[PDB]
Amino acid sequence: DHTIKGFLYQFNKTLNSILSSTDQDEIQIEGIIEDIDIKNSNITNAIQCKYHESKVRHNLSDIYKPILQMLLHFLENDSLNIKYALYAYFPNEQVGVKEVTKSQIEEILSSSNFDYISKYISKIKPPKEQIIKELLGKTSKTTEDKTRIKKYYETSKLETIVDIDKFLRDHFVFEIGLSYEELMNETKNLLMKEGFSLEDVKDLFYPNSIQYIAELSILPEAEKRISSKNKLIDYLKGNKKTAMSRWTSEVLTRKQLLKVRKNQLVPSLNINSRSRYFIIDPDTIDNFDDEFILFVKDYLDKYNSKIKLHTETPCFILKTDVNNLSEYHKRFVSRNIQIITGYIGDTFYFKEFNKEPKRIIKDNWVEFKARISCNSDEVIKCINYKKCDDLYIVGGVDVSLLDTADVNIENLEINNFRELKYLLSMLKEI
Amino acid sequence: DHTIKGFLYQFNKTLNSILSSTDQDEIQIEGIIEDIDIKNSNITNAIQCKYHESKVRHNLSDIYKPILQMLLHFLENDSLNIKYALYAYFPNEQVGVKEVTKSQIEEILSSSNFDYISKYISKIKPPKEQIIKELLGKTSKTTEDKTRIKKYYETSKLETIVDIDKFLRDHFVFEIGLSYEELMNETKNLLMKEGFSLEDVKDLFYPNSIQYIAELSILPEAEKRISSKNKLIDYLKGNKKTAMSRWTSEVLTRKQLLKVRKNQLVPSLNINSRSRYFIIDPDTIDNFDDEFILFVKDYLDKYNSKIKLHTETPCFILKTDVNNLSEYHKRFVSRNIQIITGYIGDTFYFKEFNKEPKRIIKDNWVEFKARISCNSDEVIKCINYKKCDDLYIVGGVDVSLLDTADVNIENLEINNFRELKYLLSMLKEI
Repeated sequence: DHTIKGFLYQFNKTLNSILSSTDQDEIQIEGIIEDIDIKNSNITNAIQCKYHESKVRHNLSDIYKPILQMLLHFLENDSLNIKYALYAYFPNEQVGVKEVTKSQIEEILSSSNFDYISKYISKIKPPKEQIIKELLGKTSKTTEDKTRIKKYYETSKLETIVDIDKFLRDHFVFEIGLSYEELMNETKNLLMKEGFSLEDVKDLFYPNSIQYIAELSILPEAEKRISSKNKLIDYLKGNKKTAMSRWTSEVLTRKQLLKVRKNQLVPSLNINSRSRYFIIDPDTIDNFDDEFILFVKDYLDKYNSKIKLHTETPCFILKTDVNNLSEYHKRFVSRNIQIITGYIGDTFYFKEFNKEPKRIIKDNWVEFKARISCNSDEVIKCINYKKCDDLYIVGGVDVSLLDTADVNIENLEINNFRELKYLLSMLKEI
Repeated sequence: DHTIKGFLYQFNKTLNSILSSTDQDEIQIEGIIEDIDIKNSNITNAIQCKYHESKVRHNLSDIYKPILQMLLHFLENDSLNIKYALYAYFPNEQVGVKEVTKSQIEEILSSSNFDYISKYISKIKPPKEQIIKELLGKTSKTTEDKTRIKKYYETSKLETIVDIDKFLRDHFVFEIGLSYEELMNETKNLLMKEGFSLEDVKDLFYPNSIQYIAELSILPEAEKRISSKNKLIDYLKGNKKTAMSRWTSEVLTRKQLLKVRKNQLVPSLNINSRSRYFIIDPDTIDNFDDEFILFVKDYLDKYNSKIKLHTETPCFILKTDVNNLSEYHKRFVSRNIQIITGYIGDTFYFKEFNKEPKRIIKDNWVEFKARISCNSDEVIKCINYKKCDDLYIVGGVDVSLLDTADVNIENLEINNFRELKYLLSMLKEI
């Protein structure tokens, strides 16, 4: 997890450098010199990223290898105007530029690790003995050779070819980096400064930029790893524009199809005396439990509100169990809506489900306004006994046991209650 | 770049496992056992991700460390029903399950590397010499001790406690993984299988999922690293919905949004006998004190004028104190408008606020035309006792104390009474 967090921190630092850089700056992600290679008109900036969240206090030995690497690179590229930067984070170190003295650099050159001595210190400090040079030139080194080289470099005083003073003064800078959360927040704020909203940065821009940095990092070709602020901005803007256009066109086509379906269905919904049955699968409608009561209330308010004109009681059949039906009955009763389920406890009764409600026109009273039950065999037998005029199917419920001869079937392809209300002409526009 | 590519391959494999798993499977990103820990009802699946794009052919030494660590974990957890999987990619190896023989496993245990011998082989093959045991138990080991241990393990034949046959037969499986591009394409195809379009996956879903995996990978707490297919799907759907809503907004001007809201609100406002409640914060409406009386008078003229047809009394709940309510009551009485507040001095009365107005149709008389009070706890209890049909909120007033089950909540975003009148269909044009 630590290595993943360090790589994410390096990617965030690269993104921050890209955002903070000008339009004339070419930045090579995972560059040849260091992790971040920022190439200006005349100065090339190389940044090495390290993560040390688990270290209480910064120590010189923690940065032996990167400092030796940059020293060797400066020795091999002294004629090039390359500025080396070390970006390492330490929780207990103040954020800012930290000076490294020549004595500290000399202490790095006196490290006892054999790997550093053989890789960087040997080239920085050439051995004055030909035997040591031959030992260092061997591709494969035995343990005795390693011990001999380590002892020779620990005991012998060797001059430094690399100009330590000039390197430290001009081509070196050490900065204590921010925390991963702070760096991410700063990068997001920089993304916000480019005209992007905070929500847009959080949802789309930041993950897209992180993925772009990760994809460019793994490219073996270094030329393909060269990026710039303008390219990233254009990529993000194009992605956002394409997403907006797609999400508009799909909705436009969906609205056209739904309007066609609504005009198909509207002739039969204007007749005041039709028996309409609905078979609904709760798993195909978003937020069914929270919105089913209000949908039935609105349907009753529109199609079952006039006591003298509306004579047929609607029916709703749900793909659910009896306990959910009892809970829905509780919620309907709490809202002063009279329904009938046909279930007393866990037993179904034929004579209860199929009874016609009693009406008192003077008192504006109907015994019950709707039938709500489950798709059990007895309920389907009840439906088959008293055939309906219009049979609406929502969610592709298996109606294989229904007798559909001479029954108008209307399959509805919806995914939310707003669309269902729009199709049944209970809304003017979605 | 190779390490970053391997980490991205591991992330893609984790995402593929999450997408291919069922809703009952718990998957731990960067799990305790291996990189991917899939916990089923009875079997725990551990997957180790290895990337070897730079290796021409697969060698047994390339999988020494993961196999040794896996064998040690099995030895320490033999009683647990954990299935261990090794997911390593090789460009020239056919994709599929590759069998590892017992002879190959024995060859792994005979490796000459000191690190493997000291870490895993020592526990798998305990040394029969107490001196070797003491040397292995040392926190710091000298070069002489390392050489002695290496020679002892190279020369001595030690029995294996781990049941190699049972491990290979039941708890071991080695699979040659797909390439990084192929794995990414398969993951994207799985994302499309969830109902997402290819463009949506490419632009939003895949980078968001990769960022989510990376963020969960760096969490030090193992429990917080547990994810599931349903959680990822819900997170992606929520991000898509938020982006869709935000980008659909901010394009139309203020008037177009107000017209859309008006057309949404009209159908409920067109019914003659609905109980409508308003909750208003005066601080978010300009010139509230001067214009509140006129707004209520217009609302009563529009929606509470017909004595025979309008049978429900509007309720206006304000965010003020009792003294302001008394001043408003004075101003209402001065204009021949009958309202009730439920307050007699500084004491609220439950029966004085829930009573129904009396009507004399012959005299065109209604006892009171509106209820106006403050948002105190007793008042909130009174509204909760008698639920309404439409609940309009103007100003983002806190409605936590309201029981908002099976009620139509309609938030209205205005800044003056003109917009409120326009939304409530009492003005033709602003």
